[PDB]
Formats: sequence, C-alpha cells, structure tokens
Amino acid sequence: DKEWILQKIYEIMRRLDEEGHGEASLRVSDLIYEFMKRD
Amino acid sequence: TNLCPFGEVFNATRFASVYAWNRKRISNCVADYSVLYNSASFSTFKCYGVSPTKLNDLCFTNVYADSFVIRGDEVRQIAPGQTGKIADYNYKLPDDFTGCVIAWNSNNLDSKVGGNYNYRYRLFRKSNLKPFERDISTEIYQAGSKPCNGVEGFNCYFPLQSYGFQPTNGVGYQPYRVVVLSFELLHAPATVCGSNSE
Ligand SMILES: *[C@@H]1O[C@H](CO)[C@@H](O[C@@H]2O[C@H](CO)[C@@H](O)[C@H](O)[C@H]2NC(C)=O)[C@H](O)[C@H]1NC(C)=O
Repeated sequence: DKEWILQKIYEIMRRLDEEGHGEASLRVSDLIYEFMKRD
Repeated sequence: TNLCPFGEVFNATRFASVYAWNRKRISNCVADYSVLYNSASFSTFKCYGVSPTKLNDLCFTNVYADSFVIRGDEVRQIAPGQTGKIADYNYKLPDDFTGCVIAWNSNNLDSKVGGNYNYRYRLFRKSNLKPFERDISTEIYQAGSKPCNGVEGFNCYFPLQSYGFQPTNGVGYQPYRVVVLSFELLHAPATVCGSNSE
C-alpha cells in the first residue's frame, strides 16, 4: 500500500507551505494528484 | 437596449476560488464581443465555436459567465477533453463545449508577500466532476484503508488546499483570473444579441 509514503508527502506539502515555500508546496500537490490516480 | 454588464464579471475586485467557482447569468442585453476581446491584455482568449467577430452576429437565450482563479499552468485544463487536478476535481468543461475561455495574469491582485491564502482548490475527490458540476463540500477525505469519521489524521485529509500565491512565484505558478463564457441556445426567444445581429 501507499499509506506511509502518501502521508509523508502530504506532510511535506503542508510543511513547505507553513515555511512559505509556496511554489514548492504546489509541486508536491501535483505529485499527490498524479500518485493517487495510480492503481 | 441594455449593454451586457461584462464589467461586473471581468472587473470584479475579488474572484471566486475554483472549487467554488462563480456563475453569472447574463440576459436581456446587447453584447459587443469584439469590444470585450479588445478590452484588456489577455493571455488566453480561445473560442471553441466561432470567433468574437462572428459572435457579434449571433443571438442567444442566455450567456453564462463562470469565473475563478487558478495557476497559470492550469489554464490549459480549462478546455474540452482535458484531465488534471483542476479538470477532474474543480471545474470540468464538456467534450462538446463551444464557448470561450478567457484568462489573464493576476499576480498584481491575487498574490501576497508571505502567501495569499484566499484562493483554494480541491486536491482529493472519490470521482471526477461531471461537466459544469460544482462541489463545495468539505468532508475529510479517506485516502487509506480506515474511515476518517470526520477527523483529520493519518490518510484522512481536508480536501481543499490553499494556492498560497506569492508574487515571487514563477509565472506558471502565479494566479490567473479565468472567465468561461457559455452560449445557451434554447428553443426560445433570444435575450442576448450580438452588436451586429440582424
Ligand atoms: C474593465 O475596466 C476597464 C477600466 O475602466 C474598462 O476599460 C475602459 O473602457 C472604456 C469603455 O470601453 C474606455 O473608454 C476606457 O478607456 C477603458 N479604460 C482602460 C484603462 O482601458 C473595461 O472596459 C472594463 N472591462 C469590461 C469587460 O467592461
């Protein structure tokens, strides 16, 4: 399953935002989207 | 007699978030689409039926103007047949769309030093939106094996994310205001006519 790695990527996205890495957070968001489309 | 109030849409001070996109019904007025086309510097102005000039000879029952803010690199998803985070979970055009999609860079209004958090998008959804469907729900999203019970936690996510627009972003990650014009033709007397109709 992808549960642990999905959580870690989610957590980096949220941390990158809080630290003002607003554009890096959006790059991680895109990955979350593509990752979750896969079986 | 009345000129269509496109200004209320295109020149609004604040735009909607894409997940909760705004729709304005335009009716009972005269529309000059060539003047609209020339009214500002647009980064996108793509019509899928006929051109602005040709629109000016046409009458419609109503015109719908949908508006919202997305990233510059997401404007390509506001088009028939596209998939992606925005097309799938936020705003979906039908395969047979024949209206216009208009967009312009709004970094000067919709970005903030330290991040603008006013604009959000949906990152998680169990299924893709149907064309012109609008989902404003905020249920915690179950990404894993266990139910969330309305509580954020492990693999249990709030479904919306902030864009966090900052003016220093690269242009693909800068905010863009988008207006989608839909041209409705019912079996009905027209109420929105182009400037050179008849
Ligand atoms: C949005 O606002 C701008 C600014 O007022 C409008 O542009 C003006 O339009 C009038 C009439 O066409 C002109 O006389 C002015 O010279 C224009 N000003 C500028 C700075 O271009 C614009 O028309 C509005 N957009 C819409 C769709 O109504």
